[PDB]
Amino acid sequence: RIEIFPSRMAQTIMKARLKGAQTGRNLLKKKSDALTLRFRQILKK
Amino acid sequence: QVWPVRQVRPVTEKLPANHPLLTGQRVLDALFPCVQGGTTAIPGVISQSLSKYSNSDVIIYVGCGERGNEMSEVLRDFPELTMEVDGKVESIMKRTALVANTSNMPVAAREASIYTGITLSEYFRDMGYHVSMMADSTSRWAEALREISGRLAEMPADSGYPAYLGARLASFYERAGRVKCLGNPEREGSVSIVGAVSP
Amino acid sequence: NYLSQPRLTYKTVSGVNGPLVILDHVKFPRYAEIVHLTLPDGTKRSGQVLEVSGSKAVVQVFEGTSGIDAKKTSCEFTGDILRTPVSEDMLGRVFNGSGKPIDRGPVVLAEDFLDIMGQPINPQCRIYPEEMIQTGISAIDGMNSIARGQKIPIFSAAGLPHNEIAAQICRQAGLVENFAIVFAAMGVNMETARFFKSDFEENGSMDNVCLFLNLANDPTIERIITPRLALTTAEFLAYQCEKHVLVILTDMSSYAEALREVSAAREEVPGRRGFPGYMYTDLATIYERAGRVEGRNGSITQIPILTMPNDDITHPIPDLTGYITEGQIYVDRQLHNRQIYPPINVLPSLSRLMKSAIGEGMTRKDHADVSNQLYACYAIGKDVQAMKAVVGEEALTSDDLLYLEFLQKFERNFIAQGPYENRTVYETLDIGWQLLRIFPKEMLKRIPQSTLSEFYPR
Amino acid sequence: NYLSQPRLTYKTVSGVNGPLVILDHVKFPRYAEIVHLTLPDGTKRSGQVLEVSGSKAVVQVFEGTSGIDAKKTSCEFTGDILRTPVSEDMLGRVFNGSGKPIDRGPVVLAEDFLDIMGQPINPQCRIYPEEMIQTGISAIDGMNSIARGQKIPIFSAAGLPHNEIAAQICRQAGLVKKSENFAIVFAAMGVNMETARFFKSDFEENGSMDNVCLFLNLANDPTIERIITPRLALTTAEFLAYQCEKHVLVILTDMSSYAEALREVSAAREEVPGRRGFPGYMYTDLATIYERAGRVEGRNGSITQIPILTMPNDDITHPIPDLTGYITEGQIYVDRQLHNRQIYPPINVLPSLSRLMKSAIGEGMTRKDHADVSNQLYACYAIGKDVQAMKAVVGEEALTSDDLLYLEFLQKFERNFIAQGPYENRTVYETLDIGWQLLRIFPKEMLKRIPQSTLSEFYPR
Amino acid sequence: SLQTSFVTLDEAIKITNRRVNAIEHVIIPRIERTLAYIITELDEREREEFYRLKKIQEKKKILKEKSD
Repeated sequence: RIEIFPSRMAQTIMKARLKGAQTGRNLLKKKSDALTLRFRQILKK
Repeated sequence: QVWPVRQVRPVTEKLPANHPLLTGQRVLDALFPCVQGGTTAIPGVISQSLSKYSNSDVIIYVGCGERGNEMSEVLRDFPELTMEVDGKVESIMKRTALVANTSNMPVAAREASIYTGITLSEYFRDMGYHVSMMADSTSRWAEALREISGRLAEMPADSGYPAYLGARLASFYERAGRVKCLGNPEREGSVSIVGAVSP
Repeated sequence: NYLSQPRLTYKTVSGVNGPLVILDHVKFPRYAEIVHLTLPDGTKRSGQVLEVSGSKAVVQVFEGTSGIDAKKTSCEFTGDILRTPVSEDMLGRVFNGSGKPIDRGPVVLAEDFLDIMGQPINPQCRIYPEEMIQTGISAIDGMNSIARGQKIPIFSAAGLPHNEIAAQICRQAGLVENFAIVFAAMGVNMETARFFKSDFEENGSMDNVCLFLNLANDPTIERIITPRLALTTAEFLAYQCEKHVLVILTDMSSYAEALREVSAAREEVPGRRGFPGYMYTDLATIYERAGRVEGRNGSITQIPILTMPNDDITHPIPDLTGYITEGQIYVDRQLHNRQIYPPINVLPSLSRLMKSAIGEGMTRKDHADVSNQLYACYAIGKDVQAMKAVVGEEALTSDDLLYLEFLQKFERNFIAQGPYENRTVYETLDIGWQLLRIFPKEMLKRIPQSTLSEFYPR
Repeated sequence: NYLSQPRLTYKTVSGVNGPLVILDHVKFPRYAEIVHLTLPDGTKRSGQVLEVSGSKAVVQVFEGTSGIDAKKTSCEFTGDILRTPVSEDMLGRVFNGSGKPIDRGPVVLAEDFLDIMGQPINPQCRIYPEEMIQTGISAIDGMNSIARGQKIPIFSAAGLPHNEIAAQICRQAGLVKKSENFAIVFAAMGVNMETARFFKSDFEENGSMDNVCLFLNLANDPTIERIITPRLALTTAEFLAYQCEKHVLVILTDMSSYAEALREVSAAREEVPGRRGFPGYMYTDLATIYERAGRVEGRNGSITQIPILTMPNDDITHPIPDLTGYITEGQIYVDRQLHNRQIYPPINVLPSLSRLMKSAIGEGMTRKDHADVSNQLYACYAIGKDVQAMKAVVGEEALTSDDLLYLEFLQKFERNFIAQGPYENRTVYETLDIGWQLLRIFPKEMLKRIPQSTLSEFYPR
Repeated sequence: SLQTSFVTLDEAIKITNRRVNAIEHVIIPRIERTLAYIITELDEREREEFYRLKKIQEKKKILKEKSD
């Protein structure tokens, strides 16, 4: 599934949209890990 | 006097540029300042602030391939654009020369309007004045080089431009700078160049 | 003045390939010289010299090389360049691409013979367009308004109603004075031709419509002289018989495809995507034949429709028409799939002469600020609608439910108007304030308080 | 090997098209011959012969083709290819891109005449690089240290200070004190008038011009002289190194403006442009000026290169930094992230790498804790950048006492170690001593990359 | 106080572990195969320019073989 037309500036737009989602996991993996860390010690309490 | 446009005006000594060119806009004067004798590139009527002030003595404006009804507004408001000097309301056409070139005009004359407006700017440089050149849309100048090189059957660089495009822009931007002028009365002039590219 | 020497007729055709006919042993051939081809079957075609080199002349026939011989085909040389018979009786007629009559009337009786390349106007004696043309469409008049003498294209695609909004602003000329329309149609279908030819007589407006229509079955080399015949009569009815002409050059992407076929037949060095390197200059000679001059009270306004391929505004035809013309009108497909007429994405649309054609004496006072705010509210709302599908519907802000409620009201009340609504510009701003009143104050940042206090409490 | 035949002068110009001048009736023309044009109004120009064919020889004029007639101009064929007057007294002189002096001095007395194309070094005669070149920058000397013969670029962008840290590592480059025959050949290609004036007035106003051989080439200079500029600079650097036996550093700044001149003359010879407009032989042409490096077996000299280039649009897949990373041996990133943060020099050490830094540092070379304090400062930098992303989505309170120590390391690493200032010459010992003042804010047993055999000597202070 | 924070935590974990897996599996594999389509389509615009320039350099050689 593709989106737009190849124009050599769509390559650097989509490399930035890839850069937004590559750091969208690593910012939300630790948020889901901070929630899981409290979830595993509340269950101990 | 008669001077060829593609030949650089001689001079005694090139000097380092150490005085700022106050555009008046707050982001362009504080964060990313220009100096008189320095070259600038924007992706750009606007820029009235370069005319009314910025402590430059003469202004030379080159419209390289500018539009039809936008060229006719530059030469419409410039006679009735006034400024202050010592409390006198003085018009800015006393110190402004325009090189008007629409894209209806031939493509061979579009590449010669840049070399004309820098030779008049190097002429008033030699009097001790501080020239500020605004070359409007040099992407249309680089479009005139693509068309002429295609008509002579030349090999292009990437995106169809001729391979000497980097050496044509360098032969115009490196004509700007604060200098010690030729001649006996020991004066000093400067040329500032603000050229526009694809927005 | 006039030339009295007899015309040299050459039976020396030495090559035919595609649109081109190459002659030889020609005695002092001109450049851009019109050549009359005489086929051995008896039919007559016209031509135009593209290149001379010594005694060799390369002509381009307008009707095609289908059947052109090399032994029996004679080519007489008209000793001048292509000049058009023009008059004031052409208003109300139908011509083809070469200027011959189609409506079964007679040929034109000339008042003057005008060169199709036009004479160049001195840029010092060119006055600035400031009288605003009311088009009736809120997406034009409220956001991207058009002055009198402004070149402004309509960027469209294949399957979008660009012909519908071409005829809508052709019968709703406004100016708040009987615009004499000159119409050039290149590469249109018969369905597109009968749409325009019936619209001008249903309104009774074909007293002053000059149609230059070149259909798809017509040869492609007539498309190269079709806008130059349409403009050389438009600048006759604007600078001599001082009317206010409106020139509609529909399908300008079928002009550049005719320009490529000739440029690929001469095997010239191609520019981007096969188009010639001189396509920036060849387009600019038929776009900047517009505007208004200072000695005469006539004007000429160009609205060229062009269909960009594959919804690409970086294609070489709509990329070069943005550098010559004065702001585009973008017809969007994704608004057409939601059944909104006219489907006009105002976010890439632009009018570079709207800053001086609106104001206090031209329109009423709040025009420069409600158009300044409806753009910025639409752009943020188009950005918060992209994150609405990704991360959540109600998420992270409750005032983003005001932006999405603006996007429903903007597309359905402001720009959607139907094919016969003639909204005046004062009726346009009153709808524009009703979409800004669902926003509170202190969020309308681009409107100063000297105009925000008069029109927000209404 | 002298030649004594008199030179011929042809007035037989038979065609001018662009920067090329086509001659005719030439008697046995050489390929890369240097000719001397004489204009009808007396002005002199030079030029290389570009292509010969029988009696026709096509020269291309250096300074341009304007004014060249076909009847009154005269071209004089000097019967040999372009040579270089080399000496050891070209140490402290400023030359332009074609070899003429700029700093109001005389011509060089030419103790040898060498070819600019050179010859490739024998792979059996080259030897592995061992010791270190001190650049004075802690982000380069401490964590990405360069060997004596290593080829290591500086990947920068347009607007980032790659000209300001090129002039820094030229003023303060030395070997290591270790308590000696050092020279620098600086080649500038395609610089401005303001950058060329900055390079001339920074080396002569700092005492460094006893060992600097400076080659300017402005952007208003001929674009054919940008090609012979790194060939002049590496011919003399092969005369100082392993012919006069001194360790030479070659700084080839703007290697993206060299290959824009290589693309320009490739279209003058009517060649079809290859990948992204650049010619197809650009991997061979770039490697003919990078592989003039390294040490040799029987001579004490050495030559190491820092070819500084600007990748466009911060792209590594561009052919200029991709065909450079294939032949050079590790990169140094100047990045826009630290430059807007006002950190000088803006060198991020997380993607930077020196492939031969395991050879350069050591006990006999600098001192024996360099291998561990570089690995520990790099490991604590990746964690301190990782937990700085935790400070915004979790909170300053909920993070532990360990992650609050990495955040205080981060604000001191990028301000005391990397942030240096343009006139602070730190030695390799002053770099490691700052490297321990940032590791001492952690307790040990967090310093897991440092062995206890070296943790006991340098930690307590 | 630990029961009402427990059952509201795994309500906010399933809305986060789905949003992480919506990026790793739907959004990023749509972008990284969009970027794979730009490079294969920009290689074909270079060969079409390569074929048009080599066609002209074959035609310019033939015209220079006539004028000898």
